[PDB]
Amino acid sequence: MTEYKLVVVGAVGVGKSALTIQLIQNHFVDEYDPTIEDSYRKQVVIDGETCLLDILDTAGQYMRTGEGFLCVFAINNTKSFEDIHHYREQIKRVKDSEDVPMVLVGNKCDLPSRTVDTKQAQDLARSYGIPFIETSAKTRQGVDDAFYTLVREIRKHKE
Amino acid sequence: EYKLVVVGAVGVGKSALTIQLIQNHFVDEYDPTIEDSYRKQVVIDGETCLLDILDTAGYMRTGEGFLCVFAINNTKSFEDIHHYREQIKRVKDSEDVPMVLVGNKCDLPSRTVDTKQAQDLARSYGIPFIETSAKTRQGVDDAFYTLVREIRKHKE
Amino acid sequence: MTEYKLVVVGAVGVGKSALTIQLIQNHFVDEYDPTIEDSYRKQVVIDGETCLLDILDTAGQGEGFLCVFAINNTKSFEDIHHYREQIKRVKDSEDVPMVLVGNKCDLPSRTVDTKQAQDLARSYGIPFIETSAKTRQGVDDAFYTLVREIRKHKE
Amino acid sequence: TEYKLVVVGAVGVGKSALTIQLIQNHFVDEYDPTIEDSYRKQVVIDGETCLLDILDTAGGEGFLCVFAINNTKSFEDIHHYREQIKRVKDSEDVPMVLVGNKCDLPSRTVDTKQAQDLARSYGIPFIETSAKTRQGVDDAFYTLVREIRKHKE
Amino acid sequence: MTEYKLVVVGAVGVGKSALTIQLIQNHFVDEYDPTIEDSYRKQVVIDGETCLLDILDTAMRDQYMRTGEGFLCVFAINNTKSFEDIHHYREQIKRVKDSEDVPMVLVGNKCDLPSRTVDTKQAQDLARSYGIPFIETSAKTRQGVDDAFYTLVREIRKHKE
Amino acid sequence: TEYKLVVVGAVGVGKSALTIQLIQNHFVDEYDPTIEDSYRKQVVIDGETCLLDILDTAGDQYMRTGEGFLCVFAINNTKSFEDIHHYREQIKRVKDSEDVPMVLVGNKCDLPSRTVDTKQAQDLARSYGIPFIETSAKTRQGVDDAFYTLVREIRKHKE
Amino acid sequence: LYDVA
Amino acid sequence: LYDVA
Ligand SMILES: Nc1nc2c(ncn2[C@@H]2O[C@H](COP(=O)(O)OP(=O)(O)O)[C@@H](O)[C@H]2O)c(=O)[nH]1
Ligand SMILES: Nc1nc2c(ncn2[C@@H]2O[C@H](COP(=O)(O)OP(=O)(O)O)[C@@H](O)[C@H]2O)c(=O)[nH]1
Ligand SMILES: Nc1nc2c(ncn2[C@@H]2O[C@H](COP(=O)(O)OP(=O)(O)O)[C@@H](O)[C@H]2O)c(=O)[nH]1
Ligand SMILES: Nc1nc2c(ncn2[C@@H]2O[C@H](COP(=O)(O)OP(=O)(O)O)[C@@H](O)[C@H]2O)c(=O)[nH]1
Ligand SMILES: Nc1nc2c(ncn2[C@@H]2O[C@H](COP(=O)(O)OP(=O)(O)O)[C@@H](O)[C@H]2O)c(=O)[nH]1
Ligand SMILES: Nc1nc2c(ncn2[C@@H]2O[C@H](COP(=O)(O)OP(=O)(O)O)[C@@H](O)[C@H]2O)c(=O)[nH]1
Ligand SMILES: [Mg+2]
Ligand SMILES: [Mg+2]
Ligand SMILES: [Mg+2]
Ligand SMILES: [Mg+2]
Ligand SMILES: [Mg+2]
Ligand SMILES: [Mg+2]
Repeated sequence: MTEYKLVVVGAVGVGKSALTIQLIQNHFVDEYDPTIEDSYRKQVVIDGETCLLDILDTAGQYMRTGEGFLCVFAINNTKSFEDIHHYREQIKRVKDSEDVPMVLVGNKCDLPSRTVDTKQAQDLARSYGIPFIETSAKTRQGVDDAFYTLVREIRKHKE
Repeated sequence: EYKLVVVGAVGVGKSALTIQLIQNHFVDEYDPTIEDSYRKQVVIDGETCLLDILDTAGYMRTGEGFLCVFAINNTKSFEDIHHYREQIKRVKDSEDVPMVLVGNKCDLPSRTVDTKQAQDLARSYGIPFIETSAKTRQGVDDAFYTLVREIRKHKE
Repeated sequence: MTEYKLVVVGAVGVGKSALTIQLIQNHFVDEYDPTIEDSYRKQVVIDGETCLLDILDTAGQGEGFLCVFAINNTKSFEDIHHYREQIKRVKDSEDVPMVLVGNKCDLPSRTVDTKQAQDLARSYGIPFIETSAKTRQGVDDAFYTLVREIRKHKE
Repeated sequence: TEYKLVVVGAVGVGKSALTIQLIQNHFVDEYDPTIEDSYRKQVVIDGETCLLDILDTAGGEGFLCVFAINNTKSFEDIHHYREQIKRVKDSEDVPMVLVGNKCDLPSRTVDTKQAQDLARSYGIPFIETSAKTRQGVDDAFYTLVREIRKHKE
Repeated sequence: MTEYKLVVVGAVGVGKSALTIQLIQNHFVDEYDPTIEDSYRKQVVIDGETCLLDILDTAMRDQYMRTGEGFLCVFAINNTKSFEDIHHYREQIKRVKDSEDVPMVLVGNKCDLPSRTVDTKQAQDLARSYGIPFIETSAKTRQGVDDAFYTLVREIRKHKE
Repeated sequence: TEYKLVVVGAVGVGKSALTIQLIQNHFVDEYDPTIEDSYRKQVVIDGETCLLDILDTAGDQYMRTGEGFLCVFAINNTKSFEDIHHYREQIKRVKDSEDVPMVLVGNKCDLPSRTVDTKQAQDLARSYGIPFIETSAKTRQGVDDAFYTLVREIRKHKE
Repeated sequence: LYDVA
Repeated sequence: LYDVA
């Protein structure tokens, strides 16, 4: 059996669930309650491989066995983008590790209501190496690409 | 003879644009929790027309021209424009409604929302863009005047 | 002011949106929901002129149509006539401007030769380019060449 | 021989973090933004011996109007702060230095451009501090003294 | 350092601020409230030098109209009243400074309009009747906009040495 | 492609100022020599696309996988120049190897207030074959060249 | 620190 | 082995 235990950290109103429930349940969640978090799961033919994404759409207020976290900001925000360090160092603090597999994705890139240029949304991601993508659950853009690229980051870390 | 609406968030200068074009002085502060249906005739653009405006704060059916406005010293407001873009298209159930996105309060040196954002966004509907500041009466009238051109257009 | 209202027709799986959004929003859409369609738009310095492309990325379920097939398909290439005659049927005209383009030519897993992707395009006179939204090949030239076709039909 | 300085700014920028790092020497992990003492310390300021009796306000010779490079609200609150300081002193030339605090963070949006043309829109110096590093922490207050010296002479 | 404290005097409707806010804030002021006047400023790479233009659109005010190191006395080229208020704001400037030799530059603003009556002749013989330079600005164009302010610095520099 | 470098030295030489002028791009007026993060940055190194995950040590996982050490002294010091063996042998002590890629750089050559001539800063470096450069974070002189040249030293050692 | 407003 | 002065 092949599995992965993933987590989805971020602020409220960015799209943490919109990604979890567009990749898994397959439809744009018009709105999902940000004050609940179930440990969603789904099997997908990930990269020439058969893996089981036991995700966790966390909201604070598990995160030890977090194999790959999905630290996510909004491109039509900035408060959510400045919380990266406070969600970054959280993930390092618990795992007490400066090298934990992750991917900072830029969600809701479907809006022309956007401020966070891909520059900031790279130099920061380049400032931990870890990959960057630009999702939008209204479109299913890098939605799956965001989660899939986390798996590789998990595969790497071990070997 | 035009019915205009001024949509926007609190703290952008929604009222400052409606009471400097009409009543002619910088409103030191207007209680946003209120909204009259303000009006004023002006010799608009080689023509004689009546600006029955509306400074909404959350007509919305005969709004011939919506003055969708963000603050260039904000960002939450500039991000809310979709939340306000879709509002106007939602009611009018139309993807083609005359409007003009203006950047209010360009007089302040604490500006972050550059003119680029204040264009490629406005370029993503074609609809014009200007940069007002009721402390100055800059494009204040230009914003309302250019809206009229957009109403005339849509009809013909 | 100068404008053009374009429409992008085709089957699902060719990349109708990948051309609308790589020309306009500038980045390879790794995946776009094939059940949605906005009337996108963008101003560009088209061909020594300042023109506004108010496109439409249709999926079912107009001045110039972007009837498009996939070069690594065959079903999509064989729906042209039905996407063809659809365009003629609505405008009730046999002379409507458009341009048949072959999308996703960046792939080596291809079967639809440039021959077919010409003799067919030569069987309406209308151009033909080969786009691929992963590269931005004829992406713009597909849309740009449509504008000329619109300008023509008028004068 | 001294100087009496003030530190204005919003909540969450690091007003006190500067004010206790340069005086009491350590990154105050978190200082309750609801209190304000009139801190002070003697330092061999710049080829001279002066006493920086400061005051990190939270709601007078040289104010320290401070915004956070990882903020935006605090950055946009500076006129409500740069007029406030002008409003009290009923003067349109009061020595100040706009510094950009907490530049240690990569989660930053306020580019150095903003954090210059704004400072250049009063001439007053600009530095970028981060009380977790003691970068221009002293430089910010040190440079303020230079601004005080000027205005007199 | 290298600073310069400048003042922009003129009538209402010429574009006193339009020159102050096009050179500094870089965009054509469609209309600026003539009832206000701030002490604007800007650093520019003036003339092989690094100088600070703390300007003042007039429409501290003692502190400026007293150390106005160079006054930008400005008329409109599509006017005549403003061009006749020449002798009223230049006697004004030489009254306060109690000096018949104050560095200044008379510019002809808004020369973008075809509706112009004040030929360059008037807009020279007069400027020739104080020696002080003349240029022809238009803020919608950024013509001699900076040229007017830059040439004033030359007049400040000279007056000293 | 990626390298995990280290920067050893004394207090007051410039250890971080090099790490935070090559990476974050500005002269750090003062960086506390009492804190050490594992900084990083991707650059177009030498016709190549490589990741400099550096570490500004100030006396695990790194001080072992230290692929290349930036043993650095100050040209306006003297004790720091004399400290490099306690830093020279330290690096060889852990790695238990007499051949570890390193580059002795001379920092803060911007000062005319200098005593340690280039001779010293060569015959010493010639007593390990490892390259020498002269940096100054107030200028960004050999700042990138010191790090870049270390990469050549890593590439060599393996092959 | 839950709230609705 | 640290302190200040
Ligand atoms: N109803 C509503 N939806 C919003 C609001 N702000 C954002 N959204 C949408 O909610 C969607 C997903 O909600 P989400 O952010 O995942 O919930 P959370 O991540 O737990 O906070 C996003 O795609 C947004 O477009 C709002 O104020 N009201
Ligand atoms: N400087 C300053 N301005 C204030 C203060 N309080 C209110 N204002 C002004 O109040 C206005 C907000 O009201 P207004 O914009 O007219 O209402 P709206 O049209 O509904 O958005 C802003 O333009 C501010 O300039 C204050 O304490 N200081
Ligand atoms: N997640 C996912 N994305 C896909 C798949 N197949 C194609 N895509 C993406 O969808 C894009 C094509 O959009 P397109 O099919 O041309 O739009 P449509 O023809 O109108 O439906 C491609 O560029 C792919 O990136 C798939 O099986 N799974
Ligand atoms: N103890 C603690 N400190 C934090 C936390 N989050 C941020 N900080 C630090 O605490 C500082 C905030 O305090 P400060 O800004 O000086 O208060 P103010 O200047 O009066 O607004 C910031 O510089 C952060 O680096 C936290 O959760 N706990
Ligand atoms: N046609 C027309 N133009 C006007 C009117 N009011 C102002 N203007 C124009 O607005 C500009 C105002 O320039 P401004 O800098 O505000 O004048 P200042 O305050 O004296 O410096 C002038 O160039 C005029 O051409 C008006 O009622 N009609
Ligand atoms: N003016 C002044 N500068 C100092 C002082 N201490 C350190 N510096 C500056 O900071 C640098 C030394 O600290 P630093 O080298 O960054 O610590 P390290 O890199 O961890 O060894 C030198 O380049 C000095 O220019 C001091 O007491 N006064
Ligand atoms: Mg969620
Ligand atoms: Mg209101
Ligand atoms: Mg589609
Ligand atoms: Mg405090
Ligand atoms: Mg004026
Ligand atoms: Mg250090």
